[PDB]
Parts: sequence; structure tokens; C-alpha cells
Amino acid sequence: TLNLKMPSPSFGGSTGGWLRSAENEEKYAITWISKNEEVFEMPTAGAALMRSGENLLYFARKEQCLSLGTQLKTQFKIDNYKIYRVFPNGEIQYLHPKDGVFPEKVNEGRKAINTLTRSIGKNPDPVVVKFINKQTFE
Amino acid sequence: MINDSQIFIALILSLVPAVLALKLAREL
Amino acid sequence: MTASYLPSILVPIIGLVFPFISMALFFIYVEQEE
Amino acid sequence: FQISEDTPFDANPLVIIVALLGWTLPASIPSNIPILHGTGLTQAFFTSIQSNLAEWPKGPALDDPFWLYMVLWHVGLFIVLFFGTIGYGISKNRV
Amino acid sequence: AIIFLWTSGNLFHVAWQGNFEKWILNPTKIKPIAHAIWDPHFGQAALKAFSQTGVDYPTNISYSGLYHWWYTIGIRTNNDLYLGALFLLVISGLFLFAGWLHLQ
Amino acid sequence: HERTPLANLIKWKDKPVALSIVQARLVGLAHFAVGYILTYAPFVIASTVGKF
Amino acid sequence: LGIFRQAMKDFASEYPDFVSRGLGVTSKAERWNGRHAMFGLLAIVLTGYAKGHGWIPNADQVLDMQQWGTLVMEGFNQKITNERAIVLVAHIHVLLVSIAAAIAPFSFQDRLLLRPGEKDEEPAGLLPPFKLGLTKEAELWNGRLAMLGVTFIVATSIITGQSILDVVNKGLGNILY
Amino acid sequence: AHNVKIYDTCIGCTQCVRACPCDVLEMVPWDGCKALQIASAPRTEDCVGCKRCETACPTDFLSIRVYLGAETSRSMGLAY
Amino acid sequence: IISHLNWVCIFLGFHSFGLYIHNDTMRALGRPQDMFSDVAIQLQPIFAQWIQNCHSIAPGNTAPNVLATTSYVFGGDIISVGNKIAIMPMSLGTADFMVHHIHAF
Amino acid sequence: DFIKPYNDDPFVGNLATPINTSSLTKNLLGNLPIYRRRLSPLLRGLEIGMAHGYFFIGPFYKLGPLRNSEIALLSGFLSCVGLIIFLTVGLLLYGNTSFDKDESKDQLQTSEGWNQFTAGFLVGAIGGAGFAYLILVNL
Ligand code: CLA
Ligand code: CLA
Ligand SMILES: CCCCCCCCCCCCCCCC(=O)OC[C@H](COP(=O)(O)OC[C@@H](O)CO)OC(=O)CCCCCCCCCCCCCCC
Ligand SMILES: CC1=C(/C=C/C(C)=C/C=C/C(C)=C/C=C/C=C(C)/C=C/C=C(C)/C=C/C2=C(C)C[C@@H](O)CC2(C)C)C(C)(C)C[C@H](O)C1
Ligand SMILES: CC1=C(/C=C/C(C)=C/C=C/C(C)=C/C=C/C=C(C)/C=C/C=C(C)/C=C/C2=C(C)C[C@@H](O)CC2(C)C)C(C)(C)C[C@H](O)C1
Ligand SMILES: CC1=C(/C=C/C(C)=C/C=C/C(C)=C/C=C/C=C(C)/C=C/C=C(C)/C=C/C2=C(C)CCCC2(C)C)C(C)(C)CCC1
Ligand code: SF4
Repeated sequence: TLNLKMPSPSFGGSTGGWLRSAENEEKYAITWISKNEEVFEMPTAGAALMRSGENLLYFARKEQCLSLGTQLKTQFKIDNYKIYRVFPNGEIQYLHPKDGVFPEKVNEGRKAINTLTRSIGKNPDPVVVKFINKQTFE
Repeated sequence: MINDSQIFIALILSLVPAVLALKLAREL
Repeated sequence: MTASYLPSILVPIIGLVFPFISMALFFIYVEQEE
Repeated sequence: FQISEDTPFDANPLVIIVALLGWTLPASIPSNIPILHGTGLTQAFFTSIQSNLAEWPKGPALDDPFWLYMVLWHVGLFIVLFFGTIGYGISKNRV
Repeated sequence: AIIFLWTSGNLFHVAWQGNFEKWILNPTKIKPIAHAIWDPHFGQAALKAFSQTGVDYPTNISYSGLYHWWYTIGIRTNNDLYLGALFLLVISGLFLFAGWLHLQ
Repeated sequence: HERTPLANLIKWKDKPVALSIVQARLVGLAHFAVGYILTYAPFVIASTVGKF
Repeated sequence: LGIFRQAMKDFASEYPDFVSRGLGVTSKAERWNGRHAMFGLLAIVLTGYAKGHGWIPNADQVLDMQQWGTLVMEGFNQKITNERAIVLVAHIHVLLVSIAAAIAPFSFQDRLLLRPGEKDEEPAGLLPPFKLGLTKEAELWNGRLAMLGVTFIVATSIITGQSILDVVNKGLGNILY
Repeated sequence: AHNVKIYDTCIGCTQCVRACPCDVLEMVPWDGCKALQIASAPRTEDCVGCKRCETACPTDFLSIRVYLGAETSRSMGLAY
Repeated sequence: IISHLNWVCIFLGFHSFGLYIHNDTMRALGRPQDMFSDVAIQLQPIFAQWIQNCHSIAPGNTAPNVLATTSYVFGGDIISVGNKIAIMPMSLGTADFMVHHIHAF
Repeated sequence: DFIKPYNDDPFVGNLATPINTSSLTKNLLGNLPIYRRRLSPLLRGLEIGMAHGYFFIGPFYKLGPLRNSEIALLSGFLSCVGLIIFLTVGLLLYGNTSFDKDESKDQLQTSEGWNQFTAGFLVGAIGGAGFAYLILVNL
């Protein structure tokens, strides 16, 4: 579960943050644990102060969360971050890391989606799928 | 030369393609 | 009524009325959710 | 009065009074240059106000000394007002 | 249908607002009229500048060569042009109808 | 738009986006071509009328 | 009735969006156009009388381009008369009433379009019920008759080559002028 | 959504997964290559179509391919 | 910052270049009286005109120990060398107002 | 100090400044007809119409193509009515596409509510233009 009452980094605010679409379509949350108070760069621009302990931020896009995640990992060696999608109705999907392990590391249990049992040069010609719903890359 | 009567006949006749255009447009 | 009146009647309609009705209809069409 | 969301601001009108007196007095020291006559900027401006109000509807012409007096007088007034507000702000621990 | 309506319009405008009957009497000197101008943005000086083609109303001169063509092929009167315009209105409608019919 | 009082009463139905990469090429080409013809046509006509 | 009832269904199928708002082959439009035709024939009669009795001042006088601008100009370097400009102004009055009535109707009045989920009035048929007085029936009776009148009078003018006013005036027995 | 496909010439280097800024991709077990893993695209609803994955892929021709398709708010990268 | 600068650019574009397009259209239509010009609808650069005047009267006044203007561009004499004009007053009218707002844009 | 996160939320895309959150700003905006409490959509539209119609006549009267004629003001008035009609249709089109069965608790953000507002705007605007004409035709 997320925990909506988790505290946030210290930040004076900006105009780069989320707009109406975050309220009535979807927004994203990233949480992490830091050992110490530390300044980091907001993906919406500006310096913010990481609390020691738990940290919660909301963003409009998944890419903003992951961008921050990459910064946490690279600059601060924090790899305990979690990303969630938050709907207006209150529902919460956990997104990343999906199964506990980062996607770049092989993990048993995962199943191949969107793989093909051929090389790219063995796709059929467009004319063959003319007047049917198939694609050449299906 | 060309009368008011002749211009009105043209305008009335131009309703035929107008209506038919509407029908074709809809059918497409 | 004569024919020389026709430009003064028609040009305002083809230029200031027909287009704005067409624009309005197209606008309603493209925003319909159905 | 709140200058922002939840930020009460003093807005003390003594600043305006002190500023106005602080400027108007020294600006009334007389000068020798032809445009100011033998009077100071304050007097010159006030005289031009009267002379232009004598022609109520007709506004001052371009080439009327009025415009130079008005601008010069206001530049000085606004500088004193500006530093006066900042000074009062320092006293009230705005920083 | 669109092609035939366009041709109809060319014939009709020349029949109604043109100077075909005057032009055929002196083709190398008179300028052929395309159609009349009605534009309320015009000032009086522009109305005068565009009213120098024999007739008493502002016009555009034709550079399409329609007068030359029509004269060559035997047209001589505005009534010839007008009936042409009427005929091509009917042909337009016919094609339009055939379009509709062949989707039934 | 969203942060302007009064104005932000009014809301778009379609999210405004910049034209697509291909759309820009096409719109640019359209303007280039229309401009080409509407420059040359008056010149070729007025040049000849002006001379003769 | 079978021919007409089918024709209405055909139009409704072709144009559902318009027919649902009472536009096109509807009882809504029939009635509204009836009201305008009835007013219209009065306006034509009043025009014929006003012209005859010389109510319109300087009727045949042409408007000046210096005063009234470029819109006075007509097709073939002709200018609009005072009479024509005046009759136009009369219509502008009631056009602006119309726009107000359409967009901002009275709470009690009949509205121009049908409401979101309002059905149309049932068609009257070949002959409506004959109900004397200020009734929907009597309105539809007089509305249909007026619109027939306008159709006839217009058709007569083009076919015979007489003016609508002349046709109307002779139709009333040279009373208006 | 954009279509992302992984072809059987994949050598399980992981570079596409590392490149992806939207977490569309992940490595799954496989027998077909020495690395004993293949790239997978389980979350293409989050794909923006940036093609950083293809830039990263070392094989010739590519083993990962992005076919741009039906646009959504997600795919267009809108924060409004 | 960028949204406001965007707006000021659109404002300046319309109310500078737009005036030239108005003028082209009016002159093509044979309506010189409807143009923005010194002899029709005037747009006088009154502030620049006023500054020119201050600079022309400054010598012996607000600059008492200066004998002549910093520049004859502001007003005063026509200076000539040979029979060529070196420098003389530059009048500012509607055409000057318009091109200054193009530069701002 | 004076600039703060908007609604005490630093991750919302806005700042609280003097321009948007001072007492003066809140006093002004709150009392404008579009925001003011206990107004029907019709009355909101009526007040807005009047204010706009009144000022619209000035540009047309003084700078239009008939500014130098004896009928300058009448041309001014007809131009306003023209403008007002276009704006009303704009409002009609906006309401038609933007609102459906959603009966929101604002009122105004509804099909019916927006139609009352549009009615108001039209009548108010022609009224205000009318009122400006009467002042100017005398003075
Ligand atoms: C872009 C700048 C520009 C400007 C300033 C003008 C100005 C003018 N044009 Mg020209 N015109 C232009 C571009 C421009 N034109 C272009 C690009 C073309 C296409 C070729 C034309 C073609 C054209 C034609 C054919 C005609 C004109 C005419 C006119 C005149 C009357 C227009 C009118 O009544 O508008 C009505 C204006 C309004 C309804 C409102 C204007 C905006 C208001 C004032 C903004 C106020 C904002 C306010 C300050 C906000 C404050 C908020 C808060 C305090 C409450 C006027 C002098 C007419 C004329 O007769 O010329 C003498 C005319 O016939 N123009
Ligand atoms: C294509 C057809 C077309 C036509 C027929 C006109 C006609 C006119 N324009 Mg032009 N104009 C057009 C296109 C057109 N415009 C385009 C595309 C542009 C942008 C470049 C312009 C830019 C322009 C400007 C900037 C100006 C004009 C003006 C004029 C008027 C000048 C003559 C006059 O002195 O009237 C004087 C005007 C009146 C007496 C008022 C007439 C108002 C009518 C009655 C309102 C009717 C509204 C309509 C029925 C509403 C329903 C339509 C729709 C919602 C369904 C004239 C009405 C001038 C003008 O005066 O406009 C107000 C003016 O300043 N036009
Ligand atoms: C699909 C329709 C789209 C409508 C677009 C509207 C713009 C076009 C308006 C053209 C008007 C000028 C030409 C007519 C001019 C003409 O021939 O005038 C004929 C007639 C002339 O009578 P007068 O007494 O003035 O003169 C008669 C003799 O002196 C000359 O013959 O005047 C009228 O009938 C006026 C009313 C016409 C009403 C026209 C119809 C308006 C409603 C729309 C119905 C059309 C649909 C038909 C069936 C589907
Ligand atoms: C006068 C005027 C004014 C009044 C104007 C007014 C509104 C004018 C109204 C005229 C009316 C609407 C004519 C209507 C005539 C309608 C015709 C006659 C219908 C023929 C239908 C056939 C018969 C159908 C064939 C069918 C077909 C299609 C299909 C098959 O199913 C078979 C049937 C089912 C038969 C003002 C207000 C502007 C002021 C101005 O000052 C003066
Ligand atoms: C042989 C016949 C022919 C046609 C016959 C003929 C021509 C029929 C035409 C009838 C006439 C001309 C219309 C008469 C109907 C006009 C009336 C009904 C108008 C009422 C006005 C209102 C009700 C009062 C106005 C009001 C007044 C009180 C004053 C205003 O202030 C307010 C209003 C509220 C507007 C054929 C050839 C077509 C074939 C068909 O087979 C049969
Ligand atoms: C300058 C200035 C400013 C601003 C201003 C403004 C912006 C204004 C506006 C104003 C306005 C803009 C106004 C208006 C008004 C209006 C009116 C006054 C109206 C009236 C009306 C009437 C009276 C009537 C009506 C009617 C009628 C006629 C009938 C029917 C309908 C009705 C009922 C509607 C400020 C403050 C910032 C600051 C200082 C300076
Ligand atoms: S195109 Fe971009 S977002 Fe999509 S899978 Fe490749 S790297 Fe990820």
C-alpha cells in the first residue's frame, strides 16, 4: 500500500507542478527512504530538500517519477523507491519495481510479452495483410 | 440583354444539383 | 426586385453567413461523443 | 490587509507622509538655472500646476516646462518613497 | 459534377456580367470581362480604377481565354452562353444523381 | 490559461498540442507552394498588362 | 397519410440530429413557418398600402455613399432607394426580436427547438380538427393557408411577370393602391 | 498505444531495458542466447515512442522495434 | 515568465506589423484617409518628441556650462561640410512610431 | 516570505503571490458577477452582458469606416449588435459541446445553467450597447 499521510520533501513550490489533468485523470506518486537530509533536483525544476526517512512526491507523468528514481539511484545511491499510479476515485496501482526486482535484472516468474520467434527480416509484405486486421509485425 | 426572369430560372435550376449534392454527400 | 440587387443580397450571405453556419456545424460534429 | 495568501502586511501611511515631507522640503531649496527661475523644483512645479489649471480644459503643451517639473519632482518623490518603504520594512523585520 | 458546375458558372457570369457581345466587334482592342466586383471594403478611388472596361460597374478582366475559345467555336450572343450554362447545370445534376444511384 | 482568473472558467475539449512532425512538413510545403504561385501569377499578369 | 407518415420516417432516418431538435420535416417547423407566413402576408399588405398612401418619405430617392457608406452600392453601379432601405430596417426590428425570443424565450412561450427528450406533436393530417377560437388547431389551419398563399403569390409573379404587390393588390380588388 | 516487439536475434544485453525512461521493458529468462535472457515489453501502455531502446540495441538489424500507433495522453507525453 | 513573454510578443506583433497590413490594405483599396499616417490617423511618438525637446533646450539650462547640444539629431542647426549635410534634426512621426514598435517586437 | 506554495501544496503547478492571493485580489475577483455568491446564471449573464455591451460601441463609433459621417453612432451600434450576436453563438456552441447530462453542483457548469447565462449575456449586451447609444446620442 502507498500511505497518503507520508511526509514530503521541503520545497518552496513552482509553476512546473501538476495541473487539472492530475486531479481528474491520473497522477503518479514516488516514495523513498533517505538516510540523511539532502538537496536534489526536482524534475519539474528547482532544488528541494529530501527529509531523512520517508519521502512522498506526486507528479503528473510516470516519466517524471522514473526520472527522479534514476537521479536517486545515480546521485544518492537510493534504490528503495516505489512508484504508484493514483486515480481520482482513490484507487492505487503499484507500478515499479513491478515484482520487487528492477526490470534490468532477470527474474524467474516473468513471462515474455511481445516477443516473436523470427528475425526482423522475416516479416511478411504489407500486401499480404491487405483487407485484414493483421499487421506485418504481428 | 439577359433578363431577371432568366437569372431566376438559373437559380431555381441550381437547386437541383444542390439537393442531389446533399443526397450524394450523405450517401457517401 | 431586379437582378442588379443580387450581389448585395448574396455576397454577404455566402461570405458572412454560410461559412459561419458551416464552421458551427463542423465544430458540433467533431465534438460529438456519441 | 494581506500582501499574500496568509501574510499580513503593515502598509503604514506614515511612510508616505514622511517621504513626501522628506522630499518636498529639500526640493524647495532655490536654484539659479533659468528653468527653475529663482525658486526650487517644488515651487516651480506648484506654480506650473496653478498656471495650467487656469486653463482648465486645455492640457499642457509639449514644450511646456510643466512636464519636466512633474517628472523630476516625481522621480525624487518616488526614490524617497522607495527607500522609505524599505527602511520601514527593515524596522518591522521584513527581510 | 463539380467540373460541370464550374464551367456553368463561367458561362453564366460572362452571359450576365460580361461584354462578350461588344468584345466580338473589336476583339484585339476591347478587354473581356470575367465577372463583376461587389466588395464593400472598396473606396471610391478603387471603384473608379476597376471601372475602366467600357461598362458602368467595377469588373475583373478575364485572362482565361474563354472569350476567344467561345467565339472560335461559334458562340455569338449572351443567349447562346446562357443556354450553355443551363445545359451544364443539368449535366452536373445528372452526374450527381448517378453518383447517388450507384451507391444504392 | 488554467491559472488566469475568469478565463479559466472556459475549458478545452481537445488538449492543445503542437502539429505533428509530418504535419509541419506538409503545412510548410503548402504555404511554400501557395506563396510561389500567388507571387508569380500577379507578376506574370501585371508585367504583361503593364508593358502592352 | 401512409405516404406522408413514411416520408417523415425517411427524413428522420437521414437527419436524426436535426429532426430530434424539431428541424426539418416536423410539426414544430410547420407551425413556426405558419406563424411567419401569416405575419408575412400582413407585412406585404401593409407595404402595398404604405406605398400607395405615401407613408414612406422620399421613397424613390437614392441614398448617398458619403453618408451611408459602401453598402448602399448594388451590383451594376446602382444605389439602394430610401424605400428599400426603410423596409429592411423594419425587418431588422423583428429579426432582433426573433433572436431574443429564440435564445432567451419567455418561460410560458413556445420555444424554437424541441427540448433534449421532447417528442414532436402528432401530425395534424390532411385536415386538422376544426376548433374555432385561439386554438392550436385554428393556428395550424391559418398557418398552412398563409404558407400556401405565399407560395401561390410568389409563383404567380414569376409565371405571369407581374409584381407580388400588383398580384396581391389585384387579388384584393385594387384596395391597397 | 505504440507497438513494441522483440525479435529472436536478441542477445540479452539489457541495454534497451536500461535505456527506457518509461519502464516499458524488462528482462525475462530464455534459452535462445548465451545470456539466458531476452527483453520483454509487458507495459506498452506507458510507451512514449522515444526509441531510446532501439538506439541502445547492438544487434544488426535491431532486435527491438517500436511501431508508432494510436496516440493517448500517456503516449503524447502530456502533463496537462 | 515564458507565458507572459509569449503574450507580449503576440501583442507587439499584432499592434506593429498589423498596422502596416492595415495600411497596405487601405491604400490598395483607395482609402488613404483610413491609414495610420501623418496625414490621416496619426500615431505620434510624443514621448520621444518630448525627450528631443528637453535635449535641445538643455544647454545653458539643466546643463548650464555646456554651450551646444550633445547632438544636432535632437534639434537645432543644420551642420554642413562642403555642401554636404553632416547632421541635422531627425523629426519623428507616425512612420518612426511604427518602425520603433517593430524593433520592440 | 511573500511568495508561498499555492493552497499549501508545493507540488501543485502554481505559486501564491500578491497578484493572485492578496486581499485586494480576493476582494475584487470574489465580487465579480461570474464568481459572486447567491446569483442565478441568468443574472450573472445579465450583468456581464451589460458591462461588455456598453464599452463595445466606443471603438466602432470613433474608428469605424463611417466615423466621419452623420450616422457614425448608429453604425457603431449596428457593429456592436453584430459583434454581440457572434459572441452569443460562441457561447451557444461552447455550452452545447461542453455540457451534457452531468448535473454538477456548481450550476453554470450545466446545459441548462449555461443556457440561462447565454440568454442573460445577449439581452444584457444589447441593453448596455443601447444604453451607451442613448448617452452618446444626447452627449
Ligand atoms: C492589428 C492591428 C490593427 C489595428 C489596431 C487596426 C485598427 C483599425 N482597423 Mg484595421 N486591419 C488590420 C489590422 C489593424 N487594424 C489588418 C491585419 C487588416 C486585414 C487587411 C485590417 C483591415 C481593416 C479593414 C477592412 C478596416 C479596418 C478598420 C480599422 C479601424 C476600425 C476597427 C474597429 O472598429 O475594431 C473594433 C475594435 C474592438 C471591438 C476592440 C479593440 C480592442 C480593445 C480596445 C482592447 C482593450 C483591451 C483592454 C485595454 C484590456 C483592459 C482590461 C482591464 C483594465 C479591464 C481601426 C482604426 C476599419 C476602418 O474603417 O479604418 C479606418 C475598416 O474598415 N481594418
Ligand atoms: C466575405 C464577406 C465579407 C463582407 C460582405 C464584409 C462586409 C463588411 N466588412 Mg469586412 N471583413 C471580412 C469579410 C467581409 N466583410 C473578413 C474575412 C475580414 C478579416 C480580414 C474583414 C475585416 C473587416 C474589418 C476590420 C472591418 C470590416 C468592415 C466591413 C463592413 C464595411 C462597410 C461598412 O461601411 O459597414 C458599416 C457596418 C455596419 C453598418 C454594421 C453591419 C453589421 C451587420 C448588420 C451585423 C450582422 C451580423 C450577422 C447577421 C450575424 C449572424 C452571422 C452568423 C453568426 C450566422 C462591411 C459590413 C468594417 C466594419 O464596419 O465592420 C463593423 C470594418 O471595420 N471588415
Ligand atoms: C436551399 C435553400 C438555401 C437558401 C439560401 C438563401 C440565400 C439565397 C436567397 C436568394 C434570393 C434572391 C433570389 C430570389 C428573387 C426572386 O426571384 O424574386 C421573385 C419575386 C419578385 O417579385 P417582385 O414583385 O419584386 O417582382 C416581380 C417582377 O417584377 C419580376 O419578375 O420576389 C420574391 O418572391 C421575394 C421572396 C423570395 C424568397 C426566396 C426564398 C427564401 C427562402 C429559402 C427557400 C429556398 C429553398 C427552396 C426549396 C427547397
Ligand atoms: C412573406 C414574408 C415573410 C414570411 C415568410 C414565410 C415564412 C414564407 C413561408 C413560405 C412557406 C414555408 C412555403 C412552403 C411551401 C411548401 C411546399 C408547398 C411543400 C411542398 C411539399 C410537397 C407536396 C412534398 C412532396 C413529397 C415528397 C417530397 C416525397 C414523397 O413522399 C411525396 C410527398 C410527401 C408528396 C416574412 C416573415 C419573412 C416577412 C416578409 O416581409 C414577407
Ligand atoms: C385554388 C387553390 C389555390 C390556392 C388558393 C389560395 C391562393 C390560397 C391562399 C390563401 C391566402 C392568400 C392566404 C390567406 C391566409 C392568411 C391569413 C391566415 C393571415 C393571417 C394573419 C394573422 C392571423 C394576423 C396577423 C396579426 C395581426 C392581428 C396584427 C399584427 O400586429 C400581429 C399578428 C399576430 C401578426 C391553388 C392554385 C394553390 C391550388 C389549391 O389546391 C387551391
Ligand atoms: C481606467 C481605470 C481602471 C479601469 C476601468 C474599467 C475597466 C472600467 C470599466 C467600466 C465599464 C465597462 C462600465 C460599464 C457600464 C455599463 C452600464 C452602466 C450599463 C447599463 C445598462 C442599462 C442602464 C440598461 C440595460 C437594459 C436596457 C437598456 C433595456 C433592456 C435590457 C437591459 C435591462 C439590460 C481601473 C479601475 C483599473 C483603475 C483606474 C483607471
Ligand atoms: S520507445 Fe521509449 S518508452 Fe517506448 S519502449 Fe522504447 S525506450 Fe521505452
